[PDB]
Amino acid sequence: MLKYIIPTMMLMPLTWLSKNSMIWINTTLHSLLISLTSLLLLNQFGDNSLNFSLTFFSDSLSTPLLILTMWLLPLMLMASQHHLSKENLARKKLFISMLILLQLFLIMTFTATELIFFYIMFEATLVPTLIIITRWGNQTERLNAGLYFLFYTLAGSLPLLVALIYIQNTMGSLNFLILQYWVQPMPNSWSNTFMWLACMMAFMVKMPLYGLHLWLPKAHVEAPIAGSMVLAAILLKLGGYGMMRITLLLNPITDFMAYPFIMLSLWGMIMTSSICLRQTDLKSLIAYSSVSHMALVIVAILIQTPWSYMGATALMIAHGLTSSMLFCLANSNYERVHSRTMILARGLQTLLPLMAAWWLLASLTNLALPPSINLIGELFVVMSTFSWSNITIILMGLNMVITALYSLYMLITTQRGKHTHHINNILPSFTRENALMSLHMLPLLLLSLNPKIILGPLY
Amino acid sequence: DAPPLTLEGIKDRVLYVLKLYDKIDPEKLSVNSHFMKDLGLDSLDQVEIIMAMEDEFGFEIPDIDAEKLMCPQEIVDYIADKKDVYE
Amino acid sequence: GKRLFIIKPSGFYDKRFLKLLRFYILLTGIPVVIGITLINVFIGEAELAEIPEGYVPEHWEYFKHPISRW
Amino acid sequence: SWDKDVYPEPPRRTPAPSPQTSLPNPITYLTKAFDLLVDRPVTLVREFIERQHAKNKYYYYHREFRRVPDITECHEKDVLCMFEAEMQWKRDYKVDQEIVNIIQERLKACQQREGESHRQNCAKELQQFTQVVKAYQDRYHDLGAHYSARKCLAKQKQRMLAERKATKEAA
Amino acid sequence: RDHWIHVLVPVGFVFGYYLDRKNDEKLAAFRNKSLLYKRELKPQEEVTWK
Amino acid sequence: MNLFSSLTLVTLILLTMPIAAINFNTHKFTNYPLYVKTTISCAFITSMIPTMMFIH
Amino acid sequence: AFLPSAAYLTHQQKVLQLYKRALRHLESRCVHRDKYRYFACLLRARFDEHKNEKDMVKATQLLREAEKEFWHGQHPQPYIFPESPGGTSYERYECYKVPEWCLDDWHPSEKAMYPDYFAKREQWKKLRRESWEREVKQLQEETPVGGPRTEALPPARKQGDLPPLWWHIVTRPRERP
Amino acid sequence: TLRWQEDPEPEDENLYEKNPDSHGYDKDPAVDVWNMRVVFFFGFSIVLVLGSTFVAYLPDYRMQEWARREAERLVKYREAHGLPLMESNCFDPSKIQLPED
Repeated sequence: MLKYIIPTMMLMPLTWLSKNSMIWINTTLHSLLISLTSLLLLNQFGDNSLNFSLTFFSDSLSTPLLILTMWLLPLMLMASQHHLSKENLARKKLFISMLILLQLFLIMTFTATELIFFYIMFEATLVPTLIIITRWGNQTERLNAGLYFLFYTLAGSLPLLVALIYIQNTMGSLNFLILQYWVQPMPNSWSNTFMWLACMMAFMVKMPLYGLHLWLPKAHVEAPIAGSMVLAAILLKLGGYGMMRITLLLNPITDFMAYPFIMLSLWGMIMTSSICLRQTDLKSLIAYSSVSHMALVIVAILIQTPWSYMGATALMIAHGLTSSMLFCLANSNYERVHSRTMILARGLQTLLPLMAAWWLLASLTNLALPPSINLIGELFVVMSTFSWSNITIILMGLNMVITALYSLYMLITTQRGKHTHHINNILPSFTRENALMSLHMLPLLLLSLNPKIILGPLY
Repeated sequence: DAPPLTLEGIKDRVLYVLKLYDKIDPEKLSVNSHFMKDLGLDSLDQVEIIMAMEDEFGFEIPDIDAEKLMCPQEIVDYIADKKDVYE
Repeated sequence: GKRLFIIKPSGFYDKRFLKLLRFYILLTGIPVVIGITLINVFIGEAELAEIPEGYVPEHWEYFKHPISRW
Repeated sequence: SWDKDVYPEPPRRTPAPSPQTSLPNPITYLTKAFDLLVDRPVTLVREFIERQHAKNKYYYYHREFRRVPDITECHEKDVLCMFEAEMQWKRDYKVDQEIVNIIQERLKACQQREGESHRQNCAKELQQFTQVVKAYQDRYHDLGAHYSARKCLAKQKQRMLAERKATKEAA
Repeated sequence: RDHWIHVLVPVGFVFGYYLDRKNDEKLAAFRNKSLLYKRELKPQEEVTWK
Repeated sequence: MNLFSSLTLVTLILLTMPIAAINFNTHKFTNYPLYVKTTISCAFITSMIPTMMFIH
Repeated sequence: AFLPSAAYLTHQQKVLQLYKRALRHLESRCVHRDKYRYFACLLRARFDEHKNEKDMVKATQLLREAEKEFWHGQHPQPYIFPESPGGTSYERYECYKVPEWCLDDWHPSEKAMYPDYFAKREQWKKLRRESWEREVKQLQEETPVGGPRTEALPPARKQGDLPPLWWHIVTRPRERP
Repeated sequence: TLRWQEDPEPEDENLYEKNPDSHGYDKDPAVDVWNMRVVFFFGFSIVLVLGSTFVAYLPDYRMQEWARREAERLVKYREAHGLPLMESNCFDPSKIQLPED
């Protein structure tokens, strides 16, 4: 895993010694080279995972997340170079360094075999994200959003540290392979109940769970575009990955202890979806859609069946790609019209036809159109939850309506109808925005051809 | 489909349907003939004339503009404005 | 005659992007397709056989297609 | 080609065409045109490709795994032997999944081949499918997403305990 | 050199790649000792893998 | 058997060909609707053949 | 009750609007033309019977009773002209009505295909920017203090100038572009 | 009311005015074209196409098809000696010591 950490940490001299006019070109070129290099993690075996040393390993669950992260960094570099065009050079280099540090922390978080190292860099991912949100956010409410995000995460995740140190003192090790071969059942006691709660609540907050999701429609809105990409495409999936890793040790208490939380998502993904029917804000609409999809992921993890696990992996990857693309489209509209409200700019298909095509395709992939991997993940979670209980299909099917009921709604008021008369600064679409949309979307449709590389470690 | 219109064509149309009215003498009216001033018509007769205009040209004139057209040339000007004639 | 002016947004930039994307995809798509066809026509796939006695194979000799072996 | 013992198929019985009219059917003419315009160039190209492949020959082999002692002869919390036992168990699990897949493919092939007499002519395939599904369900079901050899051993021990107790009740 | 900086990321890969190979030399305690792959050494083969 | 499957999947591939033809376009197409209509009529013939085979 | 020219609707205007909608609904119920003519002349006689009414409250009571009559006698789906609101092809071509300022964003390569049109566009923009300050200075000196009391706009008063706020009502897109 | 010294908000810049051939990456035309070329070359023709070729030719991912081949051995054994096609026990019941009760 040293072959990816070292070039990522050498990206900082690359971005700090470059000229004032070629930082973007050099950083995008070398991050695309690292994304190409990332494909050597597909050497997965049907029985054994890929173990590199005592410190790092990568099974078939971490590999799609690593490839997605190192593919996502150049996309952020291309997106965040227009609202920072007038910025000072030193602050531009500091922003690029924050992005590089965030990628380095993420790609060594996804590969740590030891759990306290995973916790340490899982919380080291807080600092660059928070700095980006509270520094390069636009309006006044970025400070409150940063406070909410940081304090929800830390107040949920300090008992996780306490529980992990207790595990290290009790079992004797925190290596994931040793814990895979030394796992003991957890009996029925109040101590084990709070053990389960301390292990679960950090990832509950970072998923987010309904009722603990109040930091999402702030931090996903006040942040800049690259902050929106990392907020919607990696960190939520990082919480899901941690949940998948740590649910191994919490058997068989989970078989009843997951009983409330499933309801807190099974109803929750209804309510937040209904919020998208009556949202006056485009970015808030995308954030609440992310809440609903990740609640579906929560249910899939908590019922702990194989089909649900592969559905959760495919759903996480597909939702990350789709949410990043939707945030890019909303940011392009916000750059053109200088307001975030959805009803201000209407009828943009008459002026911007190809961006309307990208909008249509992104909305179609949002509402789980087959044979996309969004539909594959949603379908597999549906099969597993039907095996769990029958009436759950109702809670699925109604959601299958409401999702489309906002997605096409998001397609209409932003693209269809009569255009706004007084808005006359609708410039034609740049090559950069179209290239960003294509680089977001074409990997998703190509992954629809060969989905078996994202179907989890038990495929 | 949809043959083009012209100003003298639509003027011929409105005059042609106007001389088919039993309340109007065809040998007196002109293109600046007021209805209740030069022809001694009624407001209800003006309403019937506007409905004849709508049934002739296939599009409905709104009431707030129907209460303002008082001469055949005004109807010609309104139809010309609404149909974008003589490009 | 009597042709009018049809007012439409500038489609030059979108068409330019599509031309550039198709060109940059094809610029390496044609060599890789030619390479796969030349691999499959001349070199071809492997043939399954039992392991000879006293002979152990390499790991990359356990696969069929030349590109997978490479 | 494939092996016919693993994938069985009955010898086909094709009736002879004995027409009763004088109108020529277009199927025979179109078939003759099909081996004229389509089959001959395709077979010539395949012959050229086969000659080029016979010019350069090389082989590949099916990987063989020796038997390592299973989890029943592994000391507890001794990762060195349990790792090998779990790897063997996972390889066996994948092999059994493909065996059940083969039997399902056999059943579907029997149903499609028999057509309108499938519920009588495919009794043996249905019985084989039921047997392999019963054994798979008794071997691998209700383990969870975190399945391992120890959970399978515990399930088997519980099943044998229940069977022995039920035998003892009726003895 | 005007553009020497463009060697910073590739060679940092290669050296880093080399480092991983060195780690394999520290993890060869069971080389040709696993029960699944225990096999007598071929002639002119000092190790099974490097 | 070989004529059957080949002609049916030819009908399907012939139907999906003009989608690629318009998606890989650069110029103004010389009456693309005529191309689509001709393609669908030819696919109708190509699917009429195995229907006749099934009838026989 | 919502007009750009008048604040309210007079009694005669209400009676005329009622006659218009009643005749339209009767034409809807009476599809054949001769039957429609019979009942349209009957409705004309019924409206002409109470034409010379001088008591205002009696006219208002008759108007309210006629409104109740009309609401009892509507067609559930009356005839709407295709381009009127509620019609089959109402606002159908609004996807084709591209505003003209998009022509400012055209590339010079595609602007070279229409030289004379863009020369005329340049002279039109020159005329607009020459007359805009005259239009606004006419607007300040015409309306009384406290803001305009009506939405009606003044015309071009002097010679050689243009009416105020004319650009978006002259350069509006055609019905069928 | 007197207020503090502050620059007014600058007007929104259009990249198509000073550069009608702009790709939207930078104000400098040469830097613009080189950034577009770098993005289109290393994104589409280096990672996307070669990555699809790599994933399409992965060497027997997760041993998957190998198991199919092994099944084509095992049934071929177990249909030839009259053995049951599948046993209901994963391990040998002889070598399992049940607790007495």
